[PDB]
Parts: sequence; C-alpha cells; structure tokens
Amino acid sequence: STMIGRILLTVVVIFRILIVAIVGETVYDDEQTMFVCNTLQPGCNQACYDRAFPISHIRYWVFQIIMVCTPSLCFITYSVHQSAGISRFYIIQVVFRNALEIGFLVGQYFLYGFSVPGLYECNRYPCIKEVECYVSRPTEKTVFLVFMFAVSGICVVLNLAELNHLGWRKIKL
Amino acid sequence: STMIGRILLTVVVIFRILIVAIVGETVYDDEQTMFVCNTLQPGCNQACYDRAFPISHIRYWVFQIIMVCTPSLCFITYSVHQSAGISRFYIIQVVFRNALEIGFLVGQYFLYGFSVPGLYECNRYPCIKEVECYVSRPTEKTVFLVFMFAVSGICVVLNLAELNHLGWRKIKL
Amino acid sequence: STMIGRILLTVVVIFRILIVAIVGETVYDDEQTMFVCNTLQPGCNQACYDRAFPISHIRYWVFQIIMVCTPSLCFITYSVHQSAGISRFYIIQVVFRNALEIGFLVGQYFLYGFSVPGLYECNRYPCIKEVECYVSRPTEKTVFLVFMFAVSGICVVLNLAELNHLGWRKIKL
Amino acid sequence: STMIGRILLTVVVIFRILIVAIVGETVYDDEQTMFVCNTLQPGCNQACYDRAFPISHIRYWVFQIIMVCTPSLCFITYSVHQSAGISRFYIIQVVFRNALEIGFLVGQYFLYGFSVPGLYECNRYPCIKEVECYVSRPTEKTVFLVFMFAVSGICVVLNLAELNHLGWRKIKL
Amino acid sequence: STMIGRILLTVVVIFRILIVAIVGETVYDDEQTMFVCNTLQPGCNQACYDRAFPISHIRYWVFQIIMVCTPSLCFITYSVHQSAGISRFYIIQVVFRNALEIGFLVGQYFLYGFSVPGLYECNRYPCIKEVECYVSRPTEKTVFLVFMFAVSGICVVLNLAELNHLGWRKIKL
Amino acid sequence: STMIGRILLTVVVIFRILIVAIVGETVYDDEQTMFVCNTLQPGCNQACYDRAFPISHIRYWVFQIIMVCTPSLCFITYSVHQSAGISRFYIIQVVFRNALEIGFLVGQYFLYGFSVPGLYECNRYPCIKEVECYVSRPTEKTVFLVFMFAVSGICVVLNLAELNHLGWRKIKL
Repeated sequence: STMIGRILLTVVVIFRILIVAIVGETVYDDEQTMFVCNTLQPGCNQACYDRAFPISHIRYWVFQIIMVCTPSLCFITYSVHQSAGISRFYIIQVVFRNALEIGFLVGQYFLYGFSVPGLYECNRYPCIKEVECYVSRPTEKTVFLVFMFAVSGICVVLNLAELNHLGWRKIKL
Repeated sequence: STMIGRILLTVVVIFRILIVAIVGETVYDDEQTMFVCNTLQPGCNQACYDRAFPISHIRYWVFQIIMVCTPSLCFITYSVHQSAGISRFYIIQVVFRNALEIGFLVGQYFLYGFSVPGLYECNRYPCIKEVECYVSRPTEKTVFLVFMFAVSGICVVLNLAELNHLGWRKIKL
Repeated sequence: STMIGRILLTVVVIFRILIVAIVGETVYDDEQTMFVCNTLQPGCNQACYDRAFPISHIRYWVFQIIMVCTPSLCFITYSVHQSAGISRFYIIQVVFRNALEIGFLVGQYFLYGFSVPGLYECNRYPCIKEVECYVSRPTEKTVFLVFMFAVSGICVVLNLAELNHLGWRKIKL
Repeated sequence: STMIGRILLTVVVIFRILIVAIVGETVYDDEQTMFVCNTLQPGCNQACYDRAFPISHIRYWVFQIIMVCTPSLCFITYSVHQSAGISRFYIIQVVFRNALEIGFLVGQYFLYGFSVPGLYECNRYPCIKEVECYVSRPTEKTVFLVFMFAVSGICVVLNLAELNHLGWRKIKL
Repeated sequence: STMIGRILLTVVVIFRILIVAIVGETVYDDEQTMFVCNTLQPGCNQACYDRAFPISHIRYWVFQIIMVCTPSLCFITYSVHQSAGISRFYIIQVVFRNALEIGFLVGQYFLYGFSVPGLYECNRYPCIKEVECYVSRPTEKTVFLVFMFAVSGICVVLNLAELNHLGWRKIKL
Repeated sequence: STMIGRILLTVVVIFRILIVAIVGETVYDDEQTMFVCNTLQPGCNQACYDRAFPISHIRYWVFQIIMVCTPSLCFITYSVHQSAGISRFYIIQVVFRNALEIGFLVGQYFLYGFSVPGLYECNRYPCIKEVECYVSRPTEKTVFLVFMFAVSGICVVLNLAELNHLGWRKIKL
C-alpha cells in the first residue's frame, strides 16, 4: 500500500497548491479595504486590522507550501547533480518533510484557531479604550481555514504512514 | 457509444474549465464592493454580505472542478509510477468521479438553489433588527448558476452512462 | 474555392478570438462602476444596471466563441482517440458549427440589438417610479457590438458556403 | 534592397506590437476615471467622455495591428494547407497589406488628428448647455499618437517600396 | 577584453530589462491617483500632473529598451534570412546601438534631470495663477532615475569600448 | 560537505525568489493607500509616506535578488560564449557573489532595521510642525523583513563556507 500512499500524497500536494494559487489570492484581496471599525479616530482601522490579522492566512499557506516542497527540491537537485547512497537522502528528506508538515499544522492551529469571528474587539492605540471592528467575509475565510487544516492533516497522516513503512531501524541508521 | 461518451465527457469538462477560468472571476469581482445595504450602521454591509453569500459561487465551482479532476490525476500518477491491473484502477476512478460529480451537483442545489435574488433581507448583528440589501448583477449570476448546473448535470449523465456500460458485475468485483 | 473558404474561416475565427481576449475585458471593465442613475435611493444603481445589461456583451461573446469552437474540439478528440469514417464526423461537426453560429448570431441580435443607448429608463424596485441612468462609453460598446455582429455574419456565410460545397445529398447520408 | 526592406518591415511591425502591448494599456488605464467635467449634473461626465473619445486610441491601434497582421496569417495558413503558385498569393497579400495599412493611417488621421487637447467643450445631454471637461495626461497621449502615426507611415513607405519592387505588370497578372 | 566586454554588455542589458519589467510598473502605478494639488478648481490636478510629468519615466525607459534592442533584432533577422558579409552588418548595428544609447542617455538627462522634486509649482489653466502640487513617492522615483542613468552610462561605456576595439579604420570602410 | 553546501545554496536562492515573487507584491500593494496621517494639510500624506519609506522593501529585495544572481548570469554567458580556464572565472564569481550578498545584507540592516513601527512621527513640509502617521499592516512587514534577513544570512554563511572550501591560496592566485 506504499505506492497508493505516495500517489495520494502527490495528488493532495498538487490539489493544495492549485487551490491556494487559484482562489486564495482572490478571497483575501479586500481583507483590509473592507475591514471597518466603528470609530472616528484616524489610524484605528490600520492598528485594529494589524492586531486582528498579524499575518494573512494566504501568506502563511504560501510559505507553508514552499517550505514543505523544499525537501523535494533538495532531493531533486541532489539527484540531478549526482549524474555528471541516494536512499539515505530520501529517508532524510522524508523525515524532514514529516517534521515540517507537523510543525506547520501545529503553528496554523496555534496562530489562527479554527474560525474567523465576524467581530473583533480592538483596544490598541490610537483607538480610544476599546472599539468594535467588523471582518470581511468571515465565513468564507473560516471554510478556507478548516479545509486547509484538513488537507494538511491528510498530508501529515500520509507522511506518517510512509515513515512507518520505512521503519524505525532504517531511519536510525 | 462508449467512445463518443468519453469524447463528450472530455469536451464538456474542458468547456466548463474554460468558462470558469475565463469569465467567472470577472463576473464575481465586485460582488462585495457593489453590495449595498439600506442602513447607516457601520459593519452591517459586511455581516449582511457574509450571511447572503457564505461562499462565492466561483470559489465553489473552482473547488468542484479540481475535486472532479482529482481522480483523473490519481489515475495518471498511478500509470506513470507503474512504468519504471490498471483496469481495476480505471473502474474505481470512474466510480469515484461519478460519486464526486453527483455530490457536488446536490451540494450546489442545496447551497445556492437556482436563482440569485436581487434583494436580500438581512437581520444579523450589528444591523438593527431587519434591513434590506441589494445584490450586484443578480441576473448574470443566476444565468451562470443555471448554466453550471446544466453542465454538471450533463457530466453526471455521461458518467452514469459510462458506469452502465461497464456493468454492475464488473464494478462489484 | 473550398480551400480558400477554410483558410478565411480559420483566419476570421482566430481574429475574433484575439480581438475579444485582448480588448473586450478592458472595454467592459468599468461597466458598472461608471454606471450612474440620477437618484438618491440606495440600491437603485444595482437594480437599474442589472435590468439594462442582464448579461455583459463580453461574457456572451466568450461563451459564443467557446461554443462554436466546441465541435472542432470534439472532432480533434475523436481523431486522437481513433489513432491508438472520419468524413461523417467531419460533416456532422460542420453542420453543428453552422447551426451554432447561426443561433448565436440570432441570439445576439435579439438580446442586444445594434446599439447601446447612452440613456436608460429604469423603473425597477427600489427606484421610485421612473429614473434615468447613464451608460459608460456607449459608443465604443456600440462599435464593438456591430463589429462582432459583422464577424459572426462572415463566419456564418463561410460556413454556409462550406455546407453548399459539401452538398445536401451528403449531409443527408 | 528588397531583403533589407523586408527586414526593416518585420522589425518595425514587431516594435509596434511590443510598444502597444507593453505600454498602451497602462497609458489609457485611467482615461475615464481621471476625466472630470466642471458640472454637478449626474451623468454628464459619461456623456462628455463618450463624445470626446468615441473609441480609445489603444483599442483602435490593437484592431489595426491585428488587421494588418491578418494577411500574413492568411499566407501562413495557405502555406500550411498546401503541404499535405504561392507567388500569386504572396503578391495578393502584399497588396492587401498595403491597402490595409494606408487605410488605417488615413482613418487614424481623420479620427484623432495629431494631438489630444487638454480641454474639451461638451454640449451633450444631460449636460447643462455647454460644459468644460479636462482630459487626463493629454501630453503623453499626444506623444503616443504622433509616434504611432510615424511608425505606421514608416510601414506604409516600406510596403510601397516592396510593391514598387514587385512591379505593376506583375501585380496586374 | 572583447569577450568580457560583450558578456558584461549582455548581462547589463538583461539586468536593466528585468529591473524595469519587474518593478517599474509597480513604482509608477499611483503616479496620478496620489498626485494632489492644493486647490478646489476642478481639472487643476490633471493639468498640473500633465505639466509636471509629460511622459512617465517608465514609458520612456520601456521605449528606450525596445529601441536599443532593435538593432540586435535587425541583425538576427538578417542572419535568419541569409540562411535559406555579415561582419559589415555587425559593425553597422554596433555603431547604431552606440548612437541610440548615447542619444537616449542625453534625452533622459535633458527631460528628467537627476531628481524628482517633492513639490511642483503649477501655473497652467484652469489653476488660478499659481498652485502647489505634491508628488507621490519622489524619493523612490529619484533613486530609480539615478539607477537607470547609471546603467545606461555603463552600457554607453561598454559600447564605446567595443567601438574602439573595432577601430575607426574598420567602421569607415 | 561542499556538495550539500552547493545544494542548500541553490535551494535557498530558489526559495527566496519564489517567496518574493509570490507574496511580496501583494503584501506591499496598499502601502501608500492605507497610509494615513492625522492632519488636514493637503500633500502631507505623500511627504510623510515618502520620508517613512524612501524605498519599498519589495523593490529593495527584488534589486538584491537580481544583483546577487548577476554573477551566475555572467558565468553562464561566459560558458556559452566560450563553446563555439573557467575555474578562475568560477572563483571570481563566487567571491563577487559573496561580497554582493554581504553588502546587501548590511545595507538592508542599515536602511530598514529589524522592525516596521506602527506609528511614524513626520515633520516634513507641508505638514505643520510634527504629525503622527499610521502604517499599514506593520506586523506582516516586520515578519517579512526578519525572514528576508534570516534567508540572506543563511546565503552569506553558505557563501563563506564555499569560500573557505576554496581556500585563500586559490583566490589569491
């Protein structure tokens, strides 16, 4: 069942890349232009949006995708250069991909949670005391967040299955 | 008629992909900017738009297209990996494509219906009690929705015809 | 004269595709942003624009182009599948392309006419009784409409010439 | 000197295509948004802009470029179809290119003149009597218009030289 | 040092093309939208911007790049036509490239100077007498202008070195 | 360990290029539109933004990437020209790339520091005395700046390792 595992992993990676590159940019285009705070203080919108969304979801997902693909690029470069042994490099890159995927999943959970609330309570300068701000299309962003989390979890499960197939004794050496 | 069925299925899939990728993004570009609610409450436009359109039609159709194409990608990857038995994989991927197409059709019907009304009655916080909001180019979006439903139905019919051609006794094994 | 007819048909199809894909999107970009109605009623602009232009000319032309190209795609896919009788398929696709072109020409005439008036009289809710709206760059859109109609007419004439060359006794059989 | 003439003609055609496709779209992007009329009448801006610029320069130049390239496409398609006499087709396409280029140059002169005035005097409904409107970046558009006229004139001269090289008694037959 | 000279010239040309195509468009995107004049007179912003920046730097640089590359295109086309003596054409195109680069450098100096002031004093109709206008991101544009001047100067020096290597007694013949 | 060093250097360079080209443009899109100063003075926003961000981070990073890749382009062009000794050119380009990377890292540190403050105190004409301005999404820009600094540091370390592998006595000769 290793071959089906590799096929599924490749398919899921391509699926995630396509979904991000196609829709993520459009979904988060007006994230700040349509972010409005109930206030008259100049600069409160900027500060409140920055506090609410320190890093946009799309940027985080793009960075995650590139980082997770990086070990594959390392392996491909090594293979290309070798021609004008590789099993150890393959095992190492599998381990690194596992670690990177797990770390990115955990970071996404700890940074964004599982939903984007429609209201934000912002109490940052220059806003006077505490103000209420309203997010743009929170439901679509929540769906995107949950779907990306599910896809990353599937990738993590497939990578863990591949690692188990490789076996502990074989990564120890 | 299996060959003409496959030809028609491929043609319809390419047609749907082209139509989406070419016009869908432009049609739904100003969905939120031109969405206006008869109110003075800050943040009511965002909440009302989010309630009216939890997921944009274009995003749902893009996701549907990628998901429906996924089994073909799995089959192609399996074929590539095999070279440096496949009939069972072909039957399985045909079944999965049929199921995915039917599911996406049903989901589209249950999520969007058959028309996009020009008026929306929004009663979500912070809007005071009940307010009236006005949708951008509802007729074009209704035409797009109906056309996509028809194309998906044609795809479902072709997939069912292919499944019937394969026969129950072959998919059972 | 069949060969020159085919060459002219191909050239005209390519020319129409190029013109649309290059200038239509830019011409019809600010169709709604620059559409203004003389009124204070919120949501009257959206309703009046939707009534005036149920389907943008550019979307209709893109759909027409893809649909009229569809029979050629069907023929190409059939030819590819055959290699690892075709005259009948060629005749059938010629007939279908002729019918599609004629239908799209008639639909364009019945749906848009021959000009885009600079003034529109809109009496749709929520607009109070009757209001006057002003279209964006009506002259350029009128020129585009007339030019597209002329190109479609040339395509129809070429298709009819090809059909006449083929002969009724051969389409019947 | 026919070889150098053909080389110069090809280079000039490519140069014009590159210049248009690279800068023309950006130069005319804000043609309507930055067009302002000294009035309070709703819809007067749209009418005055439409009267001042019935067809954008960029659209006209794109149409001209495609049309002048069309005879070359016809020749290439004829050559492709011939393989699985051509001198007459070459002469005919050269004559047609000459006629098209001359006609487009004359049309540009009669439609746009040689400069884009910074002020426009607009007396079209709904504008109250006569109003003054101000064009966006008129100097850049004037420079672009003059440069395009010069390039088209160079193309016309080269095509006329090629025709003279071919000779009257040879086009006649 | 003719080989290293040619390599450096090619690298510098590619570098300039890349820098322009990548950043120049973005740098000058909001040149007019962010250009503001201290006045209430309608149309004063357009007139003052047109006077301050008759031709955008990016358009001038694009035109310069294409024109400077034109002799190379002529040489390549001549070489292609020759196959189904060239030293003279090479010398001629070297001379023409040198002349074009020098002319464009001189024109840039005489047209834009070496800096973009943050304030512009505009006294063109309809502005009343004399008004003050404020330029968008003048420092970035000044840096871009100086950098482009330096790159063009390097290109001019390399071309002059190549010409000196060729020798006057060889260009004369 | 030279081999893993080269592979890592190539992978990191590709990673930086991808990250910039994919997200940097979008992160810094509304840098000036969302820049707001607490004042009524016309033209104060432009001056304050220009003072706060003389050169956008994205432009600096693009310039750095192209300049750092330039030595590789020189080496490739030299290799191509030689075919229809190279070790010295390889060593020279390695030294130049190391120097360029170090210089760009130092320049980035001196020009931008390590964070983008959310508040800016601007006292440039025409702003009256001293005004407060609010930056757009400062946290995301700070994260991007720190990440780019880390990547550049990794590149510098790898280049220094390669230089040490080559040794002093080889670069000296």
